[PDB]
Parts: sequence; structure tokens; C-alpha cells
Amino acid sequence: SSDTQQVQNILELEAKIPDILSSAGKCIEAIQLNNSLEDFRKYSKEFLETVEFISTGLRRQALELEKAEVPVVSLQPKKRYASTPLSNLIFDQSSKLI
Amino acid sequence: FNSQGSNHLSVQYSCLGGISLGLGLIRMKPESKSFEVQSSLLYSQAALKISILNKDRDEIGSSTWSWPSQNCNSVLLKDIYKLQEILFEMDIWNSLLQEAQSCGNQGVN
Amino acid sequence: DLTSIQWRMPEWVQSMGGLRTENVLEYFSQSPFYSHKSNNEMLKMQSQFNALDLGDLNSQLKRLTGIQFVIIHERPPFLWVIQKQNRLNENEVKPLTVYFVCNENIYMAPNAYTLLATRMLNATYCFQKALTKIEKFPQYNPQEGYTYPKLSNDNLEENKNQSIEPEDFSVVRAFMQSLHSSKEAPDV
Repeated sequence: SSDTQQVQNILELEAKIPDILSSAGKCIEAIQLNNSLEDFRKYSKEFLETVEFISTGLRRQALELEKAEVPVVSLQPKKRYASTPLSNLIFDQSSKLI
Repeated sequence: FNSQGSNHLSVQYSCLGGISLGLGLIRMKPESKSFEVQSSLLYSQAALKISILNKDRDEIGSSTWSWPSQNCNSVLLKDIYKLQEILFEMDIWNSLLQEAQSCGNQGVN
Repeated sequence: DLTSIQWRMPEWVQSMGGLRTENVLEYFSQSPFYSHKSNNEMLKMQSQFNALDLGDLNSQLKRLTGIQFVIIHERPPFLWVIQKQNRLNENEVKPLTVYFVCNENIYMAPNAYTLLATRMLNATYCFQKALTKIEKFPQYNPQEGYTYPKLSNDNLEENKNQSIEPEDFSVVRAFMQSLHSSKEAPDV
């Protein structure tokens, strides 16, 4: 992952969390409703994974952000004047301005 | 870049440069699905009209500024270009009339 | 049922003119609270036998086994403490409820734990009820944050730090302050 791609990884990681609540409500349902030990016997082998593996993915996104070492402070820009594409494009307009 | 209490990003729409710095206040617009961005402007649009007033200050010569037209796939970036154009006309004419100072040495007033 | 509820037949008191000593257990005998295999009532049965052999109360009572309603703390002319009990011996006592003259009513004494549980339950119920028809109106967003939808907001109307490089009173506040200074400005 590079540029937005880490952030994009988080973006599709986004929906990976809310349904864990479905898995958990079902974790309750395993004995509250379904009355079967086997269910939560499986979902305790699921809920903790669905949560924690995402958590590790996050903590590694952050620690490897800390490896990528992007500066946190925003530079105070100098009053910028003209980038080259701006300049020559203005020249193109000047042709149009002829 | 990090922004204010808006919680949004503080993108420099004026990345290509001009004079006074410009960063767009990114703003969610629920009607737009996308998220339209605006600044301090009261003006809806702006540029620079010019014309030659006569002795009656009737029109003689005349024109008006026009930017070259970006045609990027993202209209958002196009509006970044627009707000760039605005800060551009701002910084220029404001600097000029700020410089109007000693215009009077050869009759210009 | 045994708490703060009416149970009155005042005309009995209207005849008696009020309670005396053993007559409290008369209107109490009218009360449901009175027990049939109480020593007060089985020796009421003794009154239906021996009659004369009852003394005041406690002598005939506590010496004989069973449920009783002994007197200890008078509170003239209204309250009179009368605890329920169960003698297991001529000597032994196993005291129960302190029935008491609530005036034209007599009640079992409530557990502290009952009312305490009432308080706990009602309070946590207020908590849960605070969580009921109130919660999940400030919908969360990472960006927008909590949200508060309305047909019309009015009425009234972990992020970022660095950025770009009212006072509904028209400085009216300081003007009022000046009014405080100025009301006695001639005066002071």
C-alpha cells in the first residue's frame, strides 16, 4: 500500500467492524435463544478474531505509518507565486488572449 | 492538511500559487452526495472587467479576464481550480490597487 | 396491602371514645392482622373457657407458647407499639412483626431492604429509562460527529489543530457594565 492505499485499506476495513456486532448479538443468541453451546463455541472463535485481527491491522497501519514517518506538522506555506504548470498554462491563455 | 473546527481536511486549493495563501474549507453537502467546498466569498463569481471610459465616460475600448479552462474528470478539482482563480483575481487586483499609492506621477489617478 | 392503606371502622372508636389498654387488641381483633392461633386468640378461646384466667395480657400470654401481640411502648393518645411474637417456652420468646397503632390502622413493619430495593430498582430504572426514549438521537459520525435531526433546528443553532494561517451582544455586555458604572457615576 502507498499514498491513499493504506487509508483505502482502512476504508474497506470500515464495514468489517459493524457486522461483528451481528456476530456478537448472535453470540448472545447462542444460549439466550438458540440454546446451543456449539454456536458461541464457534463465535468466540470468531468475534475475537473479527475484532482483534482488525485491531492488529490498525495498530500495524499506525506503526507502519510510524515507519513511513509522515510528518504531522503542516508546513506553513510561503506565499506561493507560480508553479510551472500554472505559468505555462497562463501562457496558453495568453495565446488565447491574443 | 489538518483544518479548523470543521474537522475536515484543509486542502490548499491554491497549490499552483499566487500571492495570499488559500486553503479550501472542505464541507459535506448532503444534497450533493459529494461534498461541495466554499471559502470566505460573498461573491458567487468574480474576475476583472476592463473598459475605456470616454470624456463622457462612455465606453471605448473594453475587455474582461478569462482563465484557461481545466477539464479534469473530477468537478471537485475543477472547483479547486475555480477557487484558485478567485484567490488569483483577488491577490492580483488587490495588490494592484494597494499599489495605486503613487499612480499620480504621470496623471493616472 | 399491609402498608399505607385504609382499613377503618371509626364508629367502634366512636363508641370506645378511643383506646385504653387491652381494647387495642379488640379493634385489632377486628383487623385481619390479628391471628387465630395467636396466644391472644387461643387464650381468647381461654376467655371462652376460663374467662377470668387471663390477667392483663402478658402474664397469661408469654408464659404460654405460640403467636402473641405483646405491648411495650405506648405512645398516647395515638400510637401504641405492639410486637407480634412466637413464644416457644414459658421463658423463651421468638418476636415477629411490630404491629403498631397507625390510628384506625395497624401495620406490619416493612423491611429496610424492601424499600431499599425499591430505591435501587427505581433509580436504575431511571437510568435505563434515560437510555430509553432518549438514546440514539445523537447519531455518530467520524466526520460529522453526533447529529441532531429536526424539522427545524431552531430553537438554536480528536480532529485537527493546525489550519489556515458573535458575541450576539453588540459588545452590549460591556455597555451594560458601563451602565453599572454610570448609574452612580454622578453618585460616585
